[PDB]
Amino acid sequence: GYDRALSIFSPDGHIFQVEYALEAVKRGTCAVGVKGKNCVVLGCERRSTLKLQDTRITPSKVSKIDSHVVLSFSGLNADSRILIEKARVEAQSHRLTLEDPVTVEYLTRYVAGVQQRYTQSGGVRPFGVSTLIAGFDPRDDEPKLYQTEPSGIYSSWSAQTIGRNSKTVREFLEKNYDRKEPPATVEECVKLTVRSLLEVVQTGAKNIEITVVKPDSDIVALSSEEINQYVTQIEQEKQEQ
Amino acid sequence: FRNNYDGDTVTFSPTGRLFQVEYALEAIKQGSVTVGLRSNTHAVLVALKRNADELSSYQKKIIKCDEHMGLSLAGLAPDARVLSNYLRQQCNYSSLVFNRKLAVERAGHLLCDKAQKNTQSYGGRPYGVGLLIIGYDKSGAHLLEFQPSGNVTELYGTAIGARSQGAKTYLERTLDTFIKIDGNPDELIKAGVEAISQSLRDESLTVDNLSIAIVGKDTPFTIYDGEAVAKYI
Amino acid sequence: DRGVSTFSPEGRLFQVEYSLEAIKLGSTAIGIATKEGVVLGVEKRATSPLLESDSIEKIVEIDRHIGCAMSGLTADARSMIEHARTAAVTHNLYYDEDINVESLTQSVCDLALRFGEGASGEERLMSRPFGVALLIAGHDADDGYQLFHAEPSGTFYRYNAKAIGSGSEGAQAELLNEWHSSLTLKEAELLVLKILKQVMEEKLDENNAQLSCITKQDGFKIYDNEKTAELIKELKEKEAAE
Amino acid sequence: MTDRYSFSLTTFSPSGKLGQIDYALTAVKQGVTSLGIKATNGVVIATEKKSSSPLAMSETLSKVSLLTPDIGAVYSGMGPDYRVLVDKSRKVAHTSYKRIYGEYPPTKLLVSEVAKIMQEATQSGGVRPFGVSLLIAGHDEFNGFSLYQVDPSGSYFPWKATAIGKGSVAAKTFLEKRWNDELELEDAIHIALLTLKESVEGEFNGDTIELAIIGDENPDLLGYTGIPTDKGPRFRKLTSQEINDRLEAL
Amino acid sequence: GSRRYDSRTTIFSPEGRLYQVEYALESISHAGTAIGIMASDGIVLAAERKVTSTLLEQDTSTEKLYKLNDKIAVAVAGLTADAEILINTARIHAQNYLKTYNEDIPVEILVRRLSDIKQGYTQHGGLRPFGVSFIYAGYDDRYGYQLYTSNPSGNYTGWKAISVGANTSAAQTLLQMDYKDDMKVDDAIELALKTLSKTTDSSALTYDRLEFATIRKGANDGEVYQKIFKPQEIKDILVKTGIT
Amino acid sequence: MDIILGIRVQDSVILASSKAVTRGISVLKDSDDKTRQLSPHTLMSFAGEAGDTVQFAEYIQANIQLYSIREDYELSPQAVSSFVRQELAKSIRSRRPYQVNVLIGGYDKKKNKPELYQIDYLGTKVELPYGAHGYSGFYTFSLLDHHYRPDMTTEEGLDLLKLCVQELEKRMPMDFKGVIVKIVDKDGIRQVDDFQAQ
Amino acid sequence: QFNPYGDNGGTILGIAGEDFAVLAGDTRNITDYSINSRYEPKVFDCGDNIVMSANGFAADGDALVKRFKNSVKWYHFDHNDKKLSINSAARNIQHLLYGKRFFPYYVHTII
Amino acid sequence: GTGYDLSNSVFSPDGRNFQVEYAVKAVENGTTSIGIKCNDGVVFAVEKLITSKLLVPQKNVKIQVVDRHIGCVYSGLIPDGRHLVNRGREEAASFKKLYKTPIPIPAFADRLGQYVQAHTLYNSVRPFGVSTIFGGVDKNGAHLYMLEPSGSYWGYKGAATGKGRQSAKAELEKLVDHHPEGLSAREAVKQAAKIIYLAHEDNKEKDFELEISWCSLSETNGLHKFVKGDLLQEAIDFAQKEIN
Amino acid sequence: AGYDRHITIFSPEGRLYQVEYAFKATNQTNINSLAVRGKDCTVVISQKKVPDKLLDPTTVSYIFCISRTIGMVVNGPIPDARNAALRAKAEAAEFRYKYGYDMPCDVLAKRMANLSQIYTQRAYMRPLGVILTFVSVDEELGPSIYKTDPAGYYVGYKATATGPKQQEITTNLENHFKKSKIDHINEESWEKVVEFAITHMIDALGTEFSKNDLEVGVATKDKFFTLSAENIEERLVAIAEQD
Repeated sequence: GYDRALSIFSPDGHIFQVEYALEAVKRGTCAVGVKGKNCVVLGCERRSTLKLQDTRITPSKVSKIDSHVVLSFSGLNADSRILIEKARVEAQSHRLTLEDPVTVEYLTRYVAGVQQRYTQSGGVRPFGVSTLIAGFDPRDDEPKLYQTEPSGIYSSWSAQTIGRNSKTVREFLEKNYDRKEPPATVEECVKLTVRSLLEVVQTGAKNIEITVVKPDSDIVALSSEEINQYVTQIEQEKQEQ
Repeated sequence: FRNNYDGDTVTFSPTGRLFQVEYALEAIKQGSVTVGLRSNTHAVLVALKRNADELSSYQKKIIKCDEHMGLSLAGLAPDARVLSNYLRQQCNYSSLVFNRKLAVERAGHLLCDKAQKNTQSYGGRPYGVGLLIIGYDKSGAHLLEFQPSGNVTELYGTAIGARSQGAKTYLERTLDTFIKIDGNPDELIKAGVEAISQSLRDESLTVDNLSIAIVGKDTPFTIYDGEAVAKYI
Repeated sequence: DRGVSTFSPEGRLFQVEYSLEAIKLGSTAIGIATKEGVVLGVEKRATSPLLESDSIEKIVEIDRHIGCAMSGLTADARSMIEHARTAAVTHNLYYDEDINVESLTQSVCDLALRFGEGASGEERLMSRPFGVALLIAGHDADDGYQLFHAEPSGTFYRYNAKAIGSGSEGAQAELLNEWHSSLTLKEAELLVLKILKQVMEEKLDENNAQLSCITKQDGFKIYDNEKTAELIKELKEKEAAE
Repeated sequence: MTDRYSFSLTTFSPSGKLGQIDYALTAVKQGVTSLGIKATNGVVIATEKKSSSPLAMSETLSKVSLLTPDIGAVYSGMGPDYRVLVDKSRKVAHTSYKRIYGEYPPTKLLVSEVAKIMQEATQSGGVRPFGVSLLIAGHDEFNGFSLYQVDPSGSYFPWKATAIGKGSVAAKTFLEKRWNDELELEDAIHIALLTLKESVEGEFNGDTIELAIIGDENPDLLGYTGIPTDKGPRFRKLTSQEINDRLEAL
Repeated sequence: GSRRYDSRTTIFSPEGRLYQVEYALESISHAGTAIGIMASDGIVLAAERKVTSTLLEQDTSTEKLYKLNDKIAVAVAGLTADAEILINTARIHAQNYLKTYNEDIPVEILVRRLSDIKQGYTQHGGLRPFGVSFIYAGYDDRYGYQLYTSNPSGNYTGWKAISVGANTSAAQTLLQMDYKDDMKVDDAIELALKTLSKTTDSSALTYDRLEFATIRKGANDGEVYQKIFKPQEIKDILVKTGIT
Repeated sequence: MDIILGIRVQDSVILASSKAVTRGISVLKDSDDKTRQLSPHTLMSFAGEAGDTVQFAEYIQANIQLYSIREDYELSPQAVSSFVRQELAKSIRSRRPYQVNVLIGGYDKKKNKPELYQIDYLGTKVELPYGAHGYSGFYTFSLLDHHYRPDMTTEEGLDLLKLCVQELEKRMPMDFKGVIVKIVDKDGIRQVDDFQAQ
Repeated sequence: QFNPYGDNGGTILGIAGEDFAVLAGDTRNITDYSINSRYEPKVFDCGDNIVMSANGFAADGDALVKRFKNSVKWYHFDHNDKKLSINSAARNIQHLLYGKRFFPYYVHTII
Repeated sequence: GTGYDLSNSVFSPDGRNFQVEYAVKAVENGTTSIGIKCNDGVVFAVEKLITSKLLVPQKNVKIQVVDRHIGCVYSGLIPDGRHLVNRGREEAASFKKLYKTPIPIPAFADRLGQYVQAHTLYNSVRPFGVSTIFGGVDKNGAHLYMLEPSGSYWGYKGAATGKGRQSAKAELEKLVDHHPEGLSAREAVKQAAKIIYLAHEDNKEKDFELEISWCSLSETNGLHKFVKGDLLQEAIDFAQKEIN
Repeated sequence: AGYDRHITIFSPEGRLYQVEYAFKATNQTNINSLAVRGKDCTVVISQKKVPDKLLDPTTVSYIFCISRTIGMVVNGPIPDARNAALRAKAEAAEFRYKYGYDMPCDVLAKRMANLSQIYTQRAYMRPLGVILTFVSVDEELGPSIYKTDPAGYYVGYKATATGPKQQEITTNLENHFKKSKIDHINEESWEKVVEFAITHMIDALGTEFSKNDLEVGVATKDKFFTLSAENIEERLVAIAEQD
């Protein structure tokens, strides 16, 4: 019944609801993704306004859309679930009709299409979410990393970050990621990720979670220790100078 | 005052006005000038086509509704496309169901009633386009002026758009002359060209600038553009 | 508040005019039509060096004989391209023939005014106009090579050459003096490439700018970075020549 | 045409308040005083018949209404809102219970249904909350006697005794003094009549007072004999005479 | 038209916040405090009854502790009426899962669905959000004992011990102070009562102003049992813990 | 009809399904795999109406795979079959019902036991030590009623199936072009590529 | 029980020359053993140099021809008076016919 | 406060509906039209302002027929009038289809009445910007009605609305007093032609065209017909003579 | 904030201004009307004011015949009056069809009140600025007077009055019933009950009436009817031969 046009043009050619939807992303916890030569890595920061959580059950920041593609986000946690679900459903529908899992590009294009629709439909507000979608196309080894925003615009990055202090971490990556020689190892790819988060997270062993995606549905999330080891080795790179 | 009563078409002003409708009418005055005039055998539409750049085309202003009926536009082109298409259907319906060419007068009634519905209901907006309808039916030649307010008037001749008052005064004077141009299409068109040029100011009507349509006794509604209008410039 | 399909005291639609302001903030797009083909060029305009520039898709194929370029809120363009592609293919299925470039453009513009909160005319379910202008370029046997400018207003003009986006008023003035009825395809390519260079904030290279064309023979093709790079090199040489 | 009010008319204020619900409760406060007392073998609900003109017939307006043969309701606030709520309550007792389980709903559940109706008028598009508070008294086999209050917010609570409307504050205070867990039904009626006397300005008799009870089964009010399991309604409205008889022992 | 009176309940602030969600949370911050504590051998739910009288029937009363499943229960903070609407649909979703799979619904699955419903009222429909925050206490054979919390925004998280309603800040600090991973239910019951006793806006913490529930797996059985404490049982545990 | 057989042994469920697809007068294919993997430890074989057969199978597969990703968990063989039963029980009273009969053989990683379910197009589910759909059962059940033991190894089970196939090849009118055999155990689903002469 | 269909006999012939084409048909219209008309035209000029005849059940024949003639009209309206090619007409008529695939126009048609 | 006049269905503190009254202003601004009930019928007449010599004389008809026995004429927003007549025609056809007998004039009046009244019940619609004078002959006599934007209507001996309503009404009042026995159809036509000419003085700046129609039991068989040719000229002359 | 006076939502004081302003509309006609109960009848009197000389006085009426048995008199604007009338007639017809007997006066009243109540709660529906007085001789209750308002309120009266000078008529009637000690007009003929009504109508208002200043409706066993100008004249003559 409700169809009030909430997302509309303003005198200066802006859609304030979409604009403010990005401000909700700037509020969300930092998410980052870097693509290596043979892998993609996704890093996210964990808040500390309240600490006493059960980490086993509490929803993790990186979600699987299919066995070969993952999606992380920044902004409203509630909104992201609605997007993640729709993506997972479409992932299955594509497998069912095309007889082939989605390409990271396609899955992204769909998630962007949903977001875009909410920017010009009646009685709805846009998603307060920006996403990072990463993985490997079926039977392909070339790494894929895409980003979407509430506007419905999407594009691929060699490395990107969204959320709070994403400005800071992007600068780091801009002057630390060489397109000529991308992190040729899973290890040095995760290292560059943690480094970029440490620019913002401010000593957070339990405040940093990493996920590594390799070709052919090879996805694994790193445990506190494995990451903590990277943190230990990085703080030495500084002190040894 | 006006600011409080012009938010939508569903609101009357304290003086009894519908500003949204009046604003729609203002879009016509900003539109390019077009002229209509009729004798007892033919009816002519002469429209000035407007261009954005010298690199753009001159936007078409005349639309054919049926073999015996057509109209010229002034204002928002898409709204002209909507109403002309609606009129096309009404002409098409009349033919198929009754094997009957729709009377020009009735076509006006239908355009009036459709425009009216957009002025009484919330959420909608008035049409932002003036329409001059010509046609040769079972009762001779006809010319109609359509206003987004829903007001449709049958006239011997008229003009709408920017500086349209020049052509309107001219026709009001040339009345006794052109009304008798029967059996001569070329003279009626020339009379329409002399009408439209009375509303010029910026330029002079060129070949890819002029648009003329005609209907009548033994002349199906046909549109002349470019080279075909050269003999009238 | 105030209706989404309200009239201004000057006889304009607020939402449509505000929509055009959004297009003024978009990446530059240029179209030039010649008797040898129509050329489409866009400013990629990446927001960061980490953004993989070739993933920016601002020139798209509607059919083999119709391609188009976008400017403004490029996200809004997806459903428009989709409608156009469907309209073309559907027409081919119904009549065993290519859709006319004008007819295709008319169909895309037919969506533009389908916005409102319940406007009495049909069922226009769309909360706002499109935030994107389209340059539709193609060829058909009836009217030859064509270039169209499709606005969110629903009106479409046919241009011999047209520019839309941030540097439009500047680029358009340039096109005014440079265009003539006997240009060759190559000449138009360099011409687009030159005018883009002038209006772009960034130094034009084969990575922040993209060319494409439509010719009766080979249809709509997007120029790969190598082919464009050579045309940029060719331009610089002809500019430094005098 | 068409209800274009598909949005809520009750929203949260920055302070966290729900304006329209607060204002509904304010309208309740202006209403005539009504009360309820739960005894060991019954419940009593009472209110004042505030005749809006001596020409009006106060009988043709029941502030106390039967919902089921074991459940009664009384209110404070807006008369019309109460009336339609009673209609909805009576129907929902059939549609959501009797036509399914073959027996009338227990008090708590019918109360829960009425609560839901009022809750929706707090959230649904283009409506205002009901401007009444309800005092529903009933009996069912597995819960015995119970007394519930239902507010415009949709919230409801069980009571041993309470009052709503005009002089609720003073009436509640007087009930706290006189109530015990050993009260017989007659004693509760007596206390009810006493508590209501402080709330009535003018005439205080069986024609200005409306009072009903949820007590024993009335086989004389059933209308038929021959079914041993059917013993009659527990709800009974007291007659004008029956009230006056107890007023002489005031 | 109607547009004039539209509050627009689902719009972003210039800061990127949801007005109605924020204001709804402010509403809950005045509701009676509810606490959940997860132990090694069970979960504890405790709630403070907001507003009471001598005449309020406490035996037939329930305003904060509701039974969703035989294995899942909720603590309520906010509008009781709003809560009951969500509780009802939750109870249905639980049964729908059971009819379909012939297995009791996993706790997160139920929690997510309810949280999604709340999220809905956050993004479309033009209606006010539910002025409710839930503490879910439940058990399933995949994660064992689980404690969840959901609010009007449609966001949910898991906890070892959590509080909703009034004075959550003070309550959370006291819990974060005396909680240990190896705790027992009887330790949790006590911690809960202590926390409330120090966050109460009332004079003393009496039994008539409390609701109590525990989800244990009674050793002499092998199955999960839910215990919603009766007035007398709350009165007992109140004396034993040393509050009298 | 086609041949759909299933047998639960000590530590596994074995599914045997005919490889023939016949339309009217001609045998169009002799290597058809009439089964779908719903999850790593749950397999479903199917027979029935031409279109409905695969369409229903793939539909069920799509839903389980979606569930698996959403929850990051595998539904127990019991749970899966129950979902399938309801889908069929819905179908039966719809405009056009799925005329598909299924066997669901799965290994329950929680209970550490194999399970075999038999559901027909009506939604008649039953748990069985061995099952069949269509005419196959008429010859096989007495065989299995005779030679079946719950402690039989997977190897003993395959021998038991071989004896079933042989019987079906001797007494049954239709050339079903042999069977595809698959084993469901604690390690997942594998196909016995050597049943053409085992 | 009501039968929607009927048969009005007649025959139609189409021959294509190297630079011409003919579509002919008898002018007899019949029902059972009676003659409805001795002159009832069956082959029509639809415009754009196209002649069409839908022979079989007169009512369906007329309705189809009528719909196609109207389709030609709208082809002009929607495509700047572009001439409908004969192959384009053929495909259009296929859709016109296949539209009533489960309640067929009971006619053989030739253009 | 204020703003009671910004929404259609709103009551102002004095129990008024300003949007309805604002519609009246649009009526008052319009052309003048009249109705005269004679001894066996009704006569309708309207002023037709000739904007210019370009208007085709006798073509832009304003008086509308409903069914075959009802004549309708209105002042104000012409399109709104047409919309109202379209509805009336549907309404009349609905009546005849079920009851066989052509719709009685009072029956038809309430039909237009209820519809116009409906456009004052909601803020999503605008009230009608026309006052309509209509009527005709039925089973028991002739009837003359006038319908206001408020939805209000009554039966009249003579009715007038628009620019020069006062001039008209005054002339009508003279006729009612001087003819207590009843004016004839013939006479009413001439008389209407006069009243229009006299009422035109409140607009004497622009030239005008006259238009008359009538429904008389003896003169038109009870059918609504337009006054044309000789009978029109006779009426025009009767007025032109008595204007001096 | 300040829109709580435009639509039927609560004000901070817990009021509904649109309902209160709808009440104000009921006096817009400046017409008074009363109803009284006889021994076996019910009579309504209403002021008939015809200002314009061009009006056909036979068409000016605020009394309606809802059914064979039920009559309704309205205080307020005629467009709203007629809206309410038609609905009541439709409701009366439907009830009879659905339940097999004539809709009682009090039931139609309750139903109409419930309808009015809905406009009190729903934002898109405005209240009808009318007060409805229903009259009949109910086959179970006898002579009946039930009255509804824009608030959705309704109740039965021994006798009632409505309009600008309502209070004067009400208090006058009150005093008579304090005096007579009965709840009706103890008369056998309705003609005298009509006469009683016109008498106390004059006494309270302080105005004399001609045959064209009044409007009368009478409800009897199995019929409700309105009096003609002459029937009223006969009534006015009878009261004149007493004063």
